[PDB]
Parts: sequence; structure tokens; C-alpha cells
Amino acid sequence: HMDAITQVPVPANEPVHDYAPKSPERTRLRTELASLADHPIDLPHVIGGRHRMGDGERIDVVQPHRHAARLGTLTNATHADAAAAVEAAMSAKSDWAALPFDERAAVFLRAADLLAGPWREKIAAATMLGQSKSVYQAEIDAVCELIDFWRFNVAFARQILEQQPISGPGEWNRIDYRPLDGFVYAITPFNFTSIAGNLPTAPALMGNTVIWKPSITQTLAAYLTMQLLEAAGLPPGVINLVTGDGFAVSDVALADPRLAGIHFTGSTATFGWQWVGTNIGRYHSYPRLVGETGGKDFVVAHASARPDVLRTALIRGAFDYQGQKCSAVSRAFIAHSVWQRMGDELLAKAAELRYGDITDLSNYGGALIDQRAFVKNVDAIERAKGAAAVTVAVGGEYDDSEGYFVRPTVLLSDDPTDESFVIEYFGPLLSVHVYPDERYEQILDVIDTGSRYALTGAVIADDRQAVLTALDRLRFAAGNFYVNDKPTGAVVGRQPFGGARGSDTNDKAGSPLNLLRWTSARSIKETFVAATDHIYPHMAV
Amino acid sequence: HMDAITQVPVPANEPVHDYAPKSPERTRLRTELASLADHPIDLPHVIGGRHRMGDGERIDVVQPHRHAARLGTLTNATHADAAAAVEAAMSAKSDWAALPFDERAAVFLRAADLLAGPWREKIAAATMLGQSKSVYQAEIDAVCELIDFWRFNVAFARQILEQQPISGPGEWNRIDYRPLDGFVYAITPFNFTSIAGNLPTAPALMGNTVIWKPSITQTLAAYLTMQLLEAAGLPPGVINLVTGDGFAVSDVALADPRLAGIHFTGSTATFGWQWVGTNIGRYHSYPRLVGETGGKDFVVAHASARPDVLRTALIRGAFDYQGQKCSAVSRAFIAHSVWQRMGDELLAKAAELRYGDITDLSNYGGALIDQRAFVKNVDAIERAKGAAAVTVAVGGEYDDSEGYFVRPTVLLSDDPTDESFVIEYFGPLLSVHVYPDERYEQILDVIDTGSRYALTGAVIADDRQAVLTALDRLRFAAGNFYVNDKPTGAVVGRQPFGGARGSDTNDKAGSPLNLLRWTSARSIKETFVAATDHIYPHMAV
Repeated sequence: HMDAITQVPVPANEPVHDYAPKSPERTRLRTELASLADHPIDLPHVIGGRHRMGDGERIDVVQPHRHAARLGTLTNATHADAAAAVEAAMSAKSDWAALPFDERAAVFLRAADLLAGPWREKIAAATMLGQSKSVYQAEIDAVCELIDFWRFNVAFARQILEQQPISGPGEWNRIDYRPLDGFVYAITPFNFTSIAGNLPTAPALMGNTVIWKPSITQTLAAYLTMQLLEAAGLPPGVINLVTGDGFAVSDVALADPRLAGIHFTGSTATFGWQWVGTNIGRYHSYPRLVGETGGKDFVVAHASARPDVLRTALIRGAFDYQGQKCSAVSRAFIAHSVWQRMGDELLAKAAELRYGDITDLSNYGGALIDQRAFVKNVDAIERAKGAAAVTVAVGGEYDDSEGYFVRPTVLLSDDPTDESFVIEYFGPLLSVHVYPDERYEQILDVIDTGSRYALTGAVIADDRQAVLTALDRLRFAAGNFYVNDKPTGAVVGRQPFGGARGSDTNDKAGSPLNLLRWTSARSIKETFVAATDHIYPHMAV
Repeated sequence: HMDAITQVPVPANEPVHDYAPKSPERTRLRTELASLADHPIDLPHVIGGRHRMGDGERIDVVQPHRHAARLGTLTNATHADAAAAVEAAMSAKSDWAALPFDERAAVFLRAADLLAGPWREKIAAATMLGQSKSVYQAEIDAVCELIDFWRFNVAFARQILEQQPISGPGEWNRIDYRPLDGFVYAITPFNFTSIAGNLPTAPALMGNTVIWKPSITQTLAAYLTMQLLEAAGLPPGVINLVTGDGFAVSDVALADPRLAGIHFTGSTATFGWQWVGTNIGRYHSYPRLVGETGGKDFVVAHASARPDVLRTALIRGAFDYQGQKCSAVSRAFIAHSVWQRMGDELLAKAAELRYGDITDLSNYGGALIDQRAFVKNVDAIERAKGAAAVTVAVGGEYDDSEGYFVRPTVLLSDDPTDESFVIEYFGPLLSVHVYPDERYEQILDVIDTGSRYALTGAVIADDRQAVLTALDRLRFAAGNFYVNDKPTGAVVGRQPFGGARGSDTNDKAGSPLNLLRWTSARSIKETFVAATDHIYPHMAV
């Protein structure tokens, strides 16, 4: 055994490498890019530790920006694959939950260090290739954010474990953070390798076992993530990877009475789940549904905005990763006088911005993720051309012949930009409304009244009263709020929480609150000299 | 304004007074009991601060243990009453949320001190009278637990507010704990005046406004609680009391798109809500359903149990408040050799235990809460007589002619006691299975396999290995676990959490996690010198 009260290593955010010319990481990245691109692989299910192709339909995983180039091939999970994944998860449970916390933690700390060192460029390259990220977008996601999730989750879990009660005289009260009963189903989106590795591993840390269904277009990085976790010592069957479109997996998982929870991130059309509220009397436990939605963000620039700050925040905010982060800047509200100072430069920089094959590191970004996404963006661009209220100021061109390429596009809207248009796609489309300087407060009212799907908002202003007025008036109109920068993805530990207006997602990844969803806390009270007569003092004569 | 980082008063659990003969609190309590019993009152709705009887059916509130004696009369809320309560809550919202935390906190701290001092015996007496509690049961509930909820909730909320993120170089990150949008619907049970005052006031503390529908049989203490809160300075319309059976209130509340959450505690048949998953697209926010269930508890006595400890724990655990706490001991599993030492004394003490009018402080307890509860207990007692597997060892008598009185009853079961029988009622009925000493581990297996509705369990054993074996084997069979004492209601801050097997109720009253359900946290990031060029280092030639 062990007689100790141990402490975990203290986490700090992983440094972001630049991959500048002549840097050694750039050289290593080239090697991994060649190696994955030139040697495509089978992308098997991983069930009970066994890597195996199943009997379902073969589905190719390709490079979005060069969709003739295959990266691998997976098999669409069948009902039998899914049932096997569930059994394996249940069979691993007892040995996994019985491992002390510190041994469970070590797996994830070791994974973090493996990802920071020897697997770093490989996992980054895989994310570049399959999800069409530039090296910077890959690095902040697949490397830094996933490393951070693991190290910070370990520290968060350790902090949870030491939250203990008061013992009164004559007793000792303690709290045991039990894992859940039954397996956790994690369903992960294309957009982030970090979210994809975190959703299955966070519940696993707390002693649970898991079935993990990654998104098809992210499955190369997801398979490699599974390999990394195995190399870190994750025991067989603690997490079980099932590839494909997810339909047969949900049919099995949602019908199984042992379903203890769902950790999911993607649309709010898949947030609709209904299917669990139906079957409630079939489940041994009440399933825990722990989800994040996407959304579309706004920036408001007061007359005191710095123009080069605003311009850069718009370009990065809208066009980083081709507008495909969980949210992206879709609507800007810019004071007339500031638009005079930077409107031409915004349009010119957007016109010059290079999207292409992300193995050419000079490009700013890549292509859209797949054909469905390309079509939604074509449809939005064509709506904008046809719409009276909207002019295409720059961009708008698209060509799916080599990759799913859509050019950065800036729309000018004469009337405040209407949120419902902006939500039908994820893509590099920025809508700008120019408003008279003196109408700042009225525009804040319009944003507030007309924004239900903003995860984030920003105010660009040097004037402190303008800043505070935005923080006050838009307090409920977005979930995370930015001052003088692009509103974007959080860094772990730095910008937790948020969500769209009205959401209930304080328990999303990024704080201890997520890890508490994967535990069932119980109090233990021992009384040292309990009563030996039942009569109470008030009862006396 | 205010330039400060303030601290709240440090909470400690409120001392329990004994009301022993000749004590001054006993004298004060008699006066309040006479005063409430001898002067029944209208029990009006309290809407927007206006106390008014509505046009619904008149319903008397009586003393359960002397049901001819009226305490008051209320009116069953109509749809119009409920719609008015909602409007008032929404109208109070803006001024309430705009009050600094400290001013919101002061209301509840002041209420706590009012309840500890000048309102103490009044609120206790009201709870005795209407809910048929002995003075001790009233004191730990209506006084100490409610005081504790208020003082500890204030300290918990303050602790939440200072949970803040890391700021990296060049930035400042902060977290704002916003109240919810829309009103909170609190529905409270008969069993506890503390839970009844806490469910509406906890969300109110965090800046929300509320409609509160108390249980009919608890409405005298609930009305007086509302008066106390007004005397503490709760502003009009922050909490709106609507009396009655709740049906017209739920029709209005659940149809209103502004419903932000439900704080509820009672059966798990009312936990079934479905009605919110139906209407999901009608709501501005995703409603937050924050609930506790009841259940029935067990005690296992190993051969090393102290007999007088076991006996007392069984009597208090089963027969305190007539078995009507949120859970009560319904099943005991006692080693043969220990049953030889205390079985006769258990039966004799149970036969002598006095239930009667709780204005006679010599009585141990009172009557059951109402006629429906009386009938369920009659039905369970008659099932036990008819059942082959079960003998009535003592008690079993009942008489509803003056009050809803059921005698403490002990059933002997030859085969391990089957949980499904025990859950159909709340009442003073204890089922005992005597098992051979050497079968301890096998009985732990039976308890584990056959207990889905235990909130709490206890092991009575001086032998440390027996203790640890129960803590291990029954780890998932109950929610809170007790060693050498009765398993019972928590003291605030001392035995948080738990729930029945499979439940998802870590967010129930009693920790900071409950208060976080009534907030929507957002991150605010300010960047001091943001980028003025969008190009990334990797893009260079």
C-alpha cells in the first residue's frame, strides 16, 4: 500500500511553438506530414485494447484541402461493434476504478508529456492533414489545448478530492468521490483534436470507462490519440474507440440500461437528448448529459477603437481555421469614423489572405472540412448576393474541384446584421454593419435584442466608459466577453465557462465542475460515542 | 459606491436548544404554541409584497395530531394568482439583481439572526403544530437547519465569487457569476420547514426572483417564514408565495417561456420533469431542474455491534418524526447473537414509545401528516399481517379519530427484507431481518443487490475490518454512509451530498454546487496590447 497525502504536479499552460523558418520543430513537422500523407492506414475500432476493422461500410478519410489524397480508411461501426465496445468498457471498469487516483492520474500526466515531446509533431500533423488546419491552428489545439486539458484536469480532480467537510465534536465526516456506475458515451466533433481527446478522457480520469465515437473527418488524429494513450499505459477497454457516423453506436448505447452519461460537443440540433428522456425508466442511473453548443460571435467597435487592433481581430476572429472553430466572428458593428480609417485595409487584407494546402506553411489556412460544409457556405454566399439588405464587399468565390475551398468573404449590411442568416453555416464569412458613431448605445441594444446564439462577444474601445457600458449592456448577450481583442477559444484555466444565452453549460470542459459530473460524491460519518438511550431532554418531567 | 473586497461573516452551525423543563426557551415555546393554536389565521398568497386571499377553493390547515383544530385557511391558487406571481417575480428582477451581493447577502444573514433570536420559538411552534413535530424535531429543522442554510449559503456564495482564473502576460481574465434570466419555480415538501425556506431563498441569494409553492400542510410555517423574510428586508416580489395543491401554478409556470429553473424536493413520481422536455423550444433559457428524492434507509449490525447503540439508532432512525424525514430507517439486518442481546428491549421500548399531541412535550412524537399518509400506512400494515414472509412483532395499531396516529411498528422478516414493500409509505414501520453471524458478507451482498432506494445506510460494528468491509461492499448501495450511529438527515456543512443509487443530485442543497446552479458564469478577458498584424510567424519565407 501507501501511507501518504500526495500532491499532483502543478500545471502551467504549455508553450505554443511558432514553427518559424529554420526552427527545429518545423523540420520535425515536415517529416511527420510526409510520413502520414505518403502512408495512409486503416483506421480501426479499438475495443478492449484490440485494434480491428469491422464489417461495416468502408469510409475514406481524406485531406479536405486535397480531397483526392486519402489518409486512411475506417469502417462504419455496426450494432455488434458498438455492443462489443460497451461490454469491453463494462469489463474494464472494476480494475480501472480500483486503481488509486494517483495511478489513474499518471496515465494522463504521462500522455501529456508524450504529447509535449515525442508525439508532438505527429499529432499536430495529423490534425493539419485531416481537419485542414494550419500549423498554428493545429498547435494551439491538438498540442497545447489537449496537453493543458490533461494536466489541468489532473490538478482539478486533485483539488476536488480535498474538498472535505467539517467534523463536529464526537465524530469524523469525510466525502468519497465515487465514479459513476455504468459507462460514459463520448461523441466528439471535427473541429478540435483537444475536445476530441478530452471528452473521453475526463470521465476516465475519475474512474469511469468509456465508449468514444469521434467525428469521421477527425478520426486520423483520434486514432493516433488512442495510440498515444496506450503508449502512456491506458489499460485495455477503459476507452473504446468506435469509428463512423455514430448512428448504430447511439442505437446501442442509448438502449443500454448501463448508460451513465453522455459527454458531447457539436450542434444544438444533436443536443435535441429527447431519446434519453423517453427511456428514463430503462436506465439503472439517471444519465448525465454534459454538452457544449457552437454559436456565432460579434464584435462591436466604439469610435475610440484602435483601427489596426479591430482589423486584426476581425480577420483572425472570422478567418482563423476558415471560420470553423466552435464559434467564429460572423458579425461586426463598426463606428462610421473607424470604418473610414480601416475599412479599405480590412477588405484588401481579406482579398490577399491565402487559403490552400496547409503543407505549404505560407498559407494562412486551409479548406472547409467536407462537401456538406462547402455546400452550406455556397448556399449562404448565394443568399447574400440575392438579398437586398447585403452587398458582397470582397471574396465570395469558391471551388471544390481540388479541395473544399471558400475564400474569405466580407458582407456589408445596411441595417443591423440579422443573426439568423449568419448561423446556417460555419465558414469564412464576415458580415459588417457600419453604424453612426453617436448611435453606440442603440447598437448595443440591437446586439442585445438580436443575439441568442453568440458564445462570445468583443468590444473594441480605448475609452473606459465605452468599455464598461458594453460590459454592462451586453452582460447577458454573450457568454464570454472580450475587451480589445478577438473573441475566441479559451486557453484552459484562463477563460472557463460561458455558453450561449440561456444555456446551462457551466459544467463544460475547462473547470473542476466538468469533472464533478463524472463523480457521485457520498458523505461518510463515523460517530465515536453514539447515544445509548433514545429519550430526548425535552421529554423529561 | 464602495471600494473594498469584503468578507462575509464566518458561519458556524447554530446550537440546538434542549427545551428541558425549567428552561427559558420552553416557557417561550408554550406561549407561541398557545398563540398560534388559539388564533388561527388566513394564509394568503404573497405576490409583489401584497398579502391576499385569492378566489380559489378554501382549504383548511389543521393540526395532524388533532385534526379538528384549525390553524389557518388558505386559498388554492388559480391560474390568475400564478400569472400574477410570475409577473411580480419578473418585475422585481432588475432592482434585485442590481443590488450588490453584500446587500442581497445581508437580507439572509439578518433573517438568520431573526430566526435565531426573536422568531425562534414562533417558527418552531408553527412547525410543531402544522407538521406534527416534536419540539426537538422542530428545533433541528425549522430553526437550526434553516439558520444554517442561510449562513452557510452566504459563505458558499462568497467562496464562489472569489473563484477566478489565471491571467497570462498581457491580459486580465475575470469571471462574473451572473444570475439566471427568468424566474425560478420552487416547490417544497411538507417534511421540513428548512428545505421549504431554502429552496426559494438559495436562488434568490444569487440574484434571481422566485415563485414558491409550499406544501399545504406546511403552509403555516411557510407563511411565517415569508413574514420573517419581509421583516429582514426582502424586497417585494423577489419571492412570491402561492398556496395550494400546485396544479394551476405548474400549468402557468411550465408554459411561461421565462422559466429559468425549478428547485424541487418531494417524491420521484413528481421528478417525472417530462413536461419541460416537451416544451423545450418554448423556453428562452434551458430550464435547470434541481431536485432531491426521498428514499428508505437500512442499518446492518455486525456481531461486534454495541447493542444499546444499535437499539437507540433503530428507534431514533425509524421512529423520529414518525418515520417521515426525507428518508427513515425501514430495514435492519441484525446478527443473531446481537438480536439475542437487544431484540426484547427494542420491542419493549417501541411498545412504550409515546406518540400524541406534541403540545405535550413528554411525547416522543406526533401523528402522520394527513389522511392520505395514514391510509398508506394502514395499507402497509395490513399487507404485512397478510404476508407469509413477515410477522408483526410489536405495534401495528392505528386510529385516525382524533389525529392521524400510527403506532411504532416492528416487523420480523424471515428472509432478507425486500425493499419494494418498504417504499410504499412513510411511517413508523421498521422491518428487521435476523441473520446468522457468520453470514455478514452475504448479507452485505443481499443489501447491495436489493437496494436502489436507500439514501443512507449504516453499519453498527466496533470491529474495524467489519467497518471497512461495509464501507467497501456498500460503497454504491447508498448515498451517505454512517458508522456506529443512526443514518439520518445531514447537518449543513457536515454531511453534504449523497442521493439514492444512480441519482444525479451532487447539486442539491448543502454545498456551493447548489448555488452555482442559480448562476451563469462568464469569463471576461481584456488584452492590453493586442496584435496589429494578422500574419503568423509560421507564414514567413
